[PDB]
Amino acid sequence: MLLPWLILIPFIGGFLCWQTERFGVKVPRWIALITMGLTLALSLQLWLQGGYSLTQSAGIPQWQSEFDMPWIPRFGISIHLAIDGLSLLMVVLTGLLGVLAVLCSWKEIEKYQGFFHLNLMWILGGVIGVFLAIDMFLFFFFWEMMLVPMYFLIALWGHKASDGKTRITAATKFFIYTQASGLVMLIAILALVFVHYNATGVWTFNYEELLNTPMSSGVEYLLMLGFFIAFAVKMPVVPLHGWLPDAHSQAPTAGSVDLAGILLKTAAYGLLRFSLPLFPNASAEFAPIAMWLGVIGIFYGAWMAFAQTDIKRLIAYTSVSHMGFVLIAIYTGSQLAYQGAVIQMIAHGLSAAGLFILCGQLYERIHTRDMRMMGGLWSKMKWLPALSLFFAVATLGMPGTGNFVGEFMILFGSFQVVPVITVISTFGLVFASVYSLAMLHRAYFGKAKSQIASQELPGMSLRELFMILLLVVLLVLLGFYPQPILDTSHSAIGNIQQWFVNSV
Amino acid sequence: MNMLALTIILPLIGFVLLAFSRGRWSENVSAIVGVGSVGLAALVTAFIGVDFFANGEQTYSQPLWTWMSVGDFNIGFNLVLDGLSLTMLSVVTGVGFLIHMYASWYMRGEEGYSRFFAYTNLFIASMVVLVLADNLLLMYLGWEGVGLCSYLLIGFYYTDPKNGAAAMKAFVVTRVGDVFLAFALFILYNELGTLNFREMVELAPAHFADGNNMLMWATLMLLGGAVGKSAQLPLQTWLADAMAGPTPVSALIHAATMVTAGVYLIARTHGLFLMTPEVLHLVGIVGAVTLLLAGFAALVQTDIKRVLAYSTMSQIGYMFLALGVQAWDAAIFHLMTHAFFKALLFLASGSVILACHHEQNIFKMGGLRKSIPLVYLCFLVGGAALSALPLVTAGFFSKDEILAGAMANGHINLMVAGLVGAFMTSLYTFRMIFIVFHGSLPLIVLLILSTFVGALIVPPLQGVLPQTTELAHGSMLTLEITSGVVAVVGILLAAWLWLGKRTLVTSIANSAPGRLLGTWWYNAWGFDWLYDKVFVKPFLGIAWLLKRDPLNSMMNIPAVLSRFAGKGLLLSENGYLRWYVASMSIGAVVVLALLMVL
Ligand SMILES: CCCCCCCCCCCCCCCCCC(=O)OC[C@H](COP(=O)(O)OCCN)OC(=O)CCCCCCCCCCCCCCCCC
Ligand SMILES: CCCCCCCCCCCCCCCCCC(=O)OC[C@H](COP(=O)(O)OCCN)OC(=O)CCCCCCCCCCCCCCCCC
Repeated sequence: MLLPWLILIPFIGGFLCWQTERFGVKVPRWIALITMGLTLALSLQLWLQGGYSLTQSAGIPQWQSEFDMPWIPRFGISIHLAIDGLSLLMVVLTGLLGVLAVLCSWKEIEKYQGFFHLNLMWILGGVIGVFLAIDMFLFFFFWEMMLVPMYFLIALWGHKASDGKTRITAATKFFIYTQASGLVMLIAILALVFVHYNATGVWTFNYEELLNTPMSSGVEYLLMLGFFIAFAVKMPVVPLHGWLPDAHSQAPTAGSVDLAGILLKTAAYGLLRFSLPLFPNASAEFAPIAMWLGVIGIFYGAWMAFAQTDIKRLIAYTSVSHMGFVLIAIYTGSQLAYQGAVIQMIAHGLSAAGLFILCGQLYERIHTRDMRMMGGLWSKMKWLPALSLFFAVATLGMPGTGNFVGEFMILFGSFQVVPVITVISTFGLVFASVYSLAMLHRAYFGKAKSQIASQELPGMSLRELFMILLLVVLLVLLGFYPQPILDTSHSAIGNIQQWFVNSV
Repeated sequence: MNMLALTIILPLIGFVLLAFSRGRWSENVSAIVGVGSVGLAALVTAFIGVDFFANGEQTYSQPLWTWMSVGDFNIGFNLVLDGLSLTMLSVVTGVGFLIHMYASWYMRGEEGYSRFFAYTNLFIASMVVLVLADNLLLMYLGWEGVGLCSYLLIGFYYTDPKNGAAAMKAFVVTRVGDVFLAFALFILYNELGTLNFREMVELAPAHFADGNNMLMWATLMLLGGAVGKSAQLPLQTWLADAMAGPTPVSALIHAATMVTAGVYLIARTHGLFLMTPEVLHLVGIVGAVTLLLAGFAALVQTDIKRVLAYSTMSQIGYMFLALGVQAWDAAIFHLMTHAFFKALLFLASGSVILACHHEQNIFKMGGLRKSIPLVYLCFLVGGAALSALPLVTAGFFSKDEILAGAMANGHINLMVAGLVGAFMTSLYTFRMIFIVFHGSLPLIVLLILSTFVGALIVPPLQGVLPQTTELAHGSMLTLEITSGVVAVVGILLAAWLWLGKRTLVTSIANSAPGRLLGTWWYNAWGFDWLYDKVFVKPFLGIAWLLKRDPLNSMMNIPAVLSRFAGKGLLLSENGYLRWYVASMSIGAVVVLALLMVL
């Protein structure tokens, strides 16, 4: 009953951000902050009232909250939202990253800031809708709906240093990748709906009805392949990853579009929620290919991140490697590795948010993202290189940060299932330490390699310092006390794992 | 006793305060915060030791919270204190406190003074976590913290890029070690369902009764992690290159924190290694080979610091040799005494560097015994303890316990390698002493602690580690006099070769086999070269191969095919009406023929 408002408050807030722009040019940021704080507070209230710690695994479906409303009754399509532990964690993460995105673009006093804030809130509402929708058509609708404001933000509000054509090209590549993969997923959804309609005789796009769908081996594999192609584009899984570094490099320079658009892992959630329960046998036969795609993603992303001369491109390829770890975790059928995947999703969101916000502030300071021009910046800045050192320390899987908890619980469960893939992935963790040290030494240590880095740079403001230190505190608390997060998602992960291993 | 968590909390508070101070405080306040944080850690350790001895040396467990809990995967944030943990905690806190006040005197007038003390406080906290953990995952947290603090402190002078390269090499090699340790953790949890040291020791013989293969794999991976942290074969290349940091960080790394974690890890999981005797013998062999190679490498170094680094590698090899011959008390005793005299030697070498206007080549030095007598005395007694001079140094008693433990267990070749290494360590230590020096409260405390007074301290390892098999009295006395004779003979050979005019040394160093062997041992037997052309160069080659993102281009192929096909199809739209009529006729022919054939 609060889930429709969880989606609607961002949309109404974006509309009010556009409308209240005429009242003043400093008004839309306040409106976006109020509605993002309201969405975060509603998700936190759902967390407090859900009682997820004392929830046992009763089998799929098991929702802590559920809303249903008829939308297109001809096809049996409904606005069907449902929240449980995993979805709740993703929604709270989306709200926190949305508040961070609003605070990140606070100093934008441009003439059309209301449209920027409307696009931001529409992206955030679409992401929350992806995390909440259990009607398959509604899930696909939110999935493809959140890409239009993403496209326009990248194309029109993006990186000022690049020319217009490069931003248009990056936005077009991102849109083509995501929407073509989404259309393949829509083909799979439609074919599953028609298989169920031939088996029973009724139209349904409901997740719970489509779970009990008898399919032949081979049809189920093809539906699984369509779902996985969509999720692999948005994860990213190699080779469907090329859109991501150009989308990050041409995103708006503050970083809010990286936080709102990319750093929320809807594809790993979709693999856990849909690909594994709807097609458990096909996922069981796809597990070796998906595991080796994850291994290649880890190592390819590490090598790409090391070879970047752009710091934002480096952070994008770090995201590719970490999602390779999560992809290995998802296809393993182990509760421990699934819980590690949840922790890794949250921790990667927090650490990549910190890295991208710090990179945006650094670009504001020195007006270049090329690491061949910045050097020895530890002596020039007051706070930024130390916090960047902390976040690069987190991204290599440092104990005391949640990244270590996620990565190592993934590796423990995966070794219990697949040992060879696990040992190769731990050597991938060595590769992660390599690229993090390389970024740190090329940026902030050594001697100045140009003239802009040779002079004193202004200190970080109280708002930037506050949001970065909040991310630091959250990552440290996740590293040292991950038990509330593990208890929140324990029942949902248990249901998904039991469904996956009881049907194979 | 219940203040066991204060030994972690106080260095953590010191690091947090000194990091967030950002150099705004004065050097007196920063020195007070850092040195006093480690000093209160040492005082709490002294009270903990008094309470531990006051109730019969009972093992005390202090759990704080549960770190992770997923099903059967239960990892606790607990601390445990027994005799081995008390020994390691006492040496870490006390020697770190002495090094901290020496660094407070030493690092005056330097940028990052508070940053230096924040990083050393975090180093102390990480090592206390490492030595005070009852399960392997919390010990892994302390392991990684110690490695990260080592990386931060080695490249402390971040302006010079070579210090940063040394720090990166140290972190990468030790991270390969941590990957081996992670493999050990994965195997041990998959087989036994627990990572608590006592619990795996209890449950291992029942579980591995039918088959004992994964226990050998787990102990081999534990040994790999240990040799990564302790700079042994084959992960020893980082130590000499990465001792390019400031002097107190080298004293902390080589004496208290970094290199003793592998020894503590093998000693802590001694039951699992006892169940796999071949891996324990491999631990001994790795220690013997490492000590021999390190002694030969230290014999030809041209800097005081690199001589001390390869000496640290040799002494850790002695500790690994003691662990491999089931001489655990000897290994921990040598750990403690080596912490004492190696901290003293590194602090004295730092005073040498400060007084010698930043000079490090030993041949450009000479006759420094008259410029400063106290530093020469510190170097003399630290070298005597390093060379195991009989009856006046603690290192003699420690190395003699190691050799007696190797003798009593039927190990002949390891004892022979230990005696050869003892001769070699007298040789290289007093080669450095005679080249450099011929031709104050921390220093005082380490001065007395490096003599037999340090050997008067007995670590309370009864009931933690198994008792070593006792040697016969005549055999023990013959081993004693043989070790003393070997050390004195090495002393006299170094005096004959380097004190006067080096005619025989220069004649055999300039020969072609002499030059070949000198340039081989100077580069530490070419392991840096081998790892550069086996791991570094293909990594950089693959990076330069992949910097174009070939998979992105492979997925951009369909867009290029789309442009090509569209431009080809646009040629048909030439604008000519008769061609449009002809194309309608062509399509009619095609449609009609297709309908006729089907
Ligand atoms: C896992 C693989 C198997 C499953 C694949 C499932 C399909 C969906 C998921 C993968 C999507 C891959 C999309 C590849 C193209 C992505 C878009 C792109 O690269 O656009 C480049 C370019 C825009 O750049 P711009 O600078 O504007 O152009 C220069 C001026 N004309 O664009 C252009 O200039 C024109 C672009 C036109 C549209 C691109 C062609 C798409 C054709 C359908 C491909 C379907 C997949 C084929 C098999 C996989 C690839 C081998
Ligand atoms: C179980 C016990 C522990 C066992 C071992 C654990 C090991 C893992 C520890 C992980 C934590 C991060 C470690 C690395 C921190 C690197 C950053 C740092 O310390 O930078 C130093 C810098 C001060 O240097 P200075 O040169 O004076 O600065 C002036 C101009 N920059 O500092 C600054 O400029 C300001 C501070 C920057 C950020 C400092 C680190 C923040 C994270 C730790 C504290 C988090 C807050 C505490 C509460 C958490 C929630 C309860």
